[PDB]
Amino acid sequence: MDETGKELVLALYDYQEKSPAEVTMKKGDILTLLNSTNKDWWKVEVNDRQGFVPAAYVKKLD
Repeated sequence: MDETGKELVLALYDYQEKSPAEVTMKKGDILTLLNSTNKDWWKVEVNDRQGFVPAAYVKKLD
């Protein structure tokens, strides 16, 4: 429920969360970067859902 700035990213692929720590994203979704210090997992928020997603599935829009 935050502001969709904080460096935005594009969802390249359709991804399904595995655990409550991940969030589901679809190709064409604009995610907000919360933490991207990890090479494999980038913490993002979709609309309201904060979770981790594969950094390989997301790309800097900034």
